[PDB]
Amino acid sequence: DENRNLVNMQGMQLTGYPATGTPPTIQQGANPAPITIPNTLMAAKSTTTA
Amino acid sequence: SFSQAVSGLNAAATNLDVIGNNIA
Amino acid sequence: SFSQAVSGLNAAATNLDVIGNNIAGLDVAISQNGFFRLVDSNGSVFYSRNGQFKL
Amino acid sequence: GKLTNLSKELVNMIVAQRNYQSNAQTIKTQDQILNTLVNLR
Amino acid sequence: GKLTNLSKELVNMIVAQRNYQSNAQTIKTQDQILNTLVNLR
Amino acid sequence: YSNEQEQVLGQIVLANFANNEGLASQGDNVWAATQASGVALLGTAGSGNFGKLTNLSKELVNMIVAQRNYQSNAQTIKTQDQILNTLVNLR
Repeated sequence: DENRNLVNMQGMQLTGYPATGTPPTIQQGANPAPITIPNTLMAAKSTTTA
Repeated sequence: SFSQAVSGLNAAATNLDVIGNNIA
Repeated sequence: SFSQAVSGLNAAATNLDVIGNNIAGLDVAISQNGFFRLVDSNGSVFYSRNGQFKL
Repeated sequence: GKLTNLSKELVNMIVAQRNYQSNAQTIKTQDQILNTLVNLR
Repeated sequence: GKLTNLSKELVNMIVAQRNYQSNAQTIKTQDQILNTLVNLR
Repeated sequence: YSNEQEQVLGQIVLANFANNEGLASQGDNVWAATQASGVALLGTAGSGNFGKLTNLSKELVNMIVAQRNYQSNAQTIKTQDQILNTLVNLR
């Protein structure tokens, strides 16, 4: 939906563990929350390894 | 006489059930 | 007796369904006995005669 | 000996079912006669 | 050993489907007999 | 993403109950936990309690038997009423 949640036909929001960090990962310590699939942009990254 | 008739009917029903089981 | 007949009919229907289901890059598949032994990425073990493998 | 290596039935059942129906009819009739006698006083 | 390098079934299914039909007919008949008895009083 | 990179965004959770029969139907195929069902126990598909995400005649007969029984019960009731009426008129 427009809120970037995954919703059923009644508008209820599918839940799961959020991703955190950079790179983003899923932790074992997490509270389930509405899944989001953001459209938003990525930041540009300066290279630190090659 | 009515009781005898009822008993006969029950026997017939049992026979029919047995036949059905055999067919199965 | 009626209940027994119904149960028999249900069993027959199940059998018919099973029959219908039965009727329905390297290649080393097996027409013989023996199974290949496979694992998923968690280490659980499975078996199959299908011999279609990709590297 | 060595190891080796339906219509009639259905009809009979029909005859049986019929007989049962006849018996039921006879019973129902007997009950009706009893009811008429009871009301006769 | 080394790595290497239908009509009967259909008939059976037909026989099964038939048997199921016969069973259904027997059931329907049984229900009819019960209804006649209930109305008999 | 169009830079040929990927980002993890979350992970769907699954729930299981000690007694599914205890869950309160909310309509559609949606359910609420109750004291009877127990608390939800959570995990993920492909681990522990949960497998991975994937990617009629008998009933009708039973109903017929039930309807029949109801008819028999109705007949018994009607008969009982008739007997009562005959007794009342008997004085």
